[PDB]
Amino acid sequence: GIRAATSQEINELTYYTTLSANSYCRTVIPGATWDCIHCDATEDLKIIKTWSTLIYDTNAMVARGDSEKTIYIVFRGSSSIRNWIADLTFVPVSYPPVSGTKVHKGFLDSYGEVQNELVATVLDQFKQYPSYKVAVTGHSLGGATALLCALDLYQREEGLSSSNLFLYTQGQPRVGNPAFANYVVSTGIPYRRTVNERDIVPHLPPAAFGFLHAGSEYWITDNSPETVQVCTSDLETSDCSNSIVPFTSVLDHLSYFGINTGLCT
Amino acid sequence: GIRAATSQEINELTYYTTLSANSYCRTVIPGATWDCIHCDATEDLKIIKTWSTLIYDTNAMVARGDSEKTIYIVFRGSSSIRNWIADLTFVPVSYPPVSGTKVHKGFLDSYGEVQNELVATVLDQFKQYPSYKVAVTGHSLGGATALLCALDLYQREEGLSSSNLFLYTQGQPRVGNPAFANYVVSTGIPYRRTVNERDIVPHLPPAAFGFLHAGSEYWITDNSPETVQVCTSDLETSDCSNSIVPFTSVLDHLSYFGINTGLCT
Repeated sequence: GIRAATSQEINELTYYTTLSANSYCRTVIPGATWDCIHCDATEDLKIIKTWSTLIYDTNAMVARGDSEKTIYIVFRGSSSIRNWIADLTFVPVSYPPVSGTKVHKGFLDSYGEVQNELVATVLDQFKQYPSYKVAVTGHSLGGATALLCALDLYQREEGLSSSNLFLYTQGQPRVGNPAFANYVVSTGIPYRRTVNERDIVPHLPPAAFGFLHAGSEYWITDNSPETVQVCTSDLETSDCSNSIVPFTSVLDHLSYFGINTGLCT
Repeated sequence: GIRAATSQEINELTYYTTLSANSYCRTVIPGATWDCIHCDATEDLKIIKTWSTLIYDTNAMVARGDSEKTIYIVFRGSSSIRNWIADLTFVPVSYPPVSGTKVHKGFLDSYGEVQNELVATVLDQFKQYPSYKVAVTGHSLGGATALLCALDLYQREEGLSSSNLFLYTQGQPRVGNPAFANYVVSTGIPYRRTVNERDIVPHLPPAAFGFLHAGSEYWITDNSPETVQVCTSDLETSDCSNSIVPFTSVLDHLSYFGINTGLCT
């Protein structure tokens, strides 16, 4: 382209895723460780470181491983618130590194814170280681951161790259622118892315514113078994895632594969 | 345109857522018762128835318440696978018723288965118652368915428507284409758617393829416290868621415010 893956890758992827887852956881972161658941796986590785941162927171870681080787880184893513616121822131721114580228711112710131430390650680580780590778991874935111871281690482340069580194892532867312893416691619690194398935874251942121893415892727688718696817390419695419848418867831997210891523568981 | 828411528405837315957551748861568905956681718241218422368916498954438831018166328805968403596948488926276718337208386818287927128975138952228741118223618511896927348923228732114629128725738813895725857415626116128824923151688923588926858516837315953114834113326118746118894317886541999704948604826791 596418492719597927393978297984491985797935595983790787897963691882890464786881780581892423783981881271877231715391333990690881932171714591770281490983522980847881897964861781183981891772553981091983180581860681190282871781971171967281413060412101943103961121977381892451790284670781490483080785075984593986590787390183790783991671881251985571877211948881817281712161882261868421851152895421837321874216615105873117630128880235820175490159130139152109851118891225967214927161893432870146976251890464830155962481880155540196881481890177450183890584580187350281790587350185140480270197080888290783690285890877880164883671996741979201973680993835874104891781991627850124890777780138840173790559850148830185250191070494690383591609290869190693890687890345992964897962878921894632885217871151830135394219360119850145491218650158891343370139760087390469690897890456992967893853895413888861548905996920848512890746887618875121847216692219348219611117944114874218880158890476690769892966895616896954478924778981078982697982498946894844891847595519491849890187860047972114459519295929794967874217395618478915718318538807877417857240848961797926967281886781891845298974594992858861874021938381841891 | 844117524115823122117031517180018441837231518461118512828451318631528805728771228812858705628751548904887823188972126890318631288925178982238914218421138981758871938341438921318580628712428881018261018554438831018646528831448814678941087978194939696708678807678932748813328715328731118523018274016291318140118222118635318621528821648805748831996824868881398963188936638803897833448905867712896936877418493619667318155509638606147927118317012519042208367408748506896617698955848712438607778833528612257718448841538607117738538822428506128847428612127617128856318413127748128885117548017065018462128714418412438706748821967631996702648931827411777618528731737416467718418412437418258926427215256608147927128876018475228823726017017034018463318512638706618511948551996350858612877318468914367818544118035319358816436218137618648814135319128717017226118421528605518411728611867514948551880132979410893824718503865215887915894517637219481119075609787717767318428607318713218213618511857314837531933151938681714391828671815141838512628414834117317113118805348808778808860118512112618221778418723116952131891418880133885215798934987681856221698942838851718503716181618661967781897816698962338951």
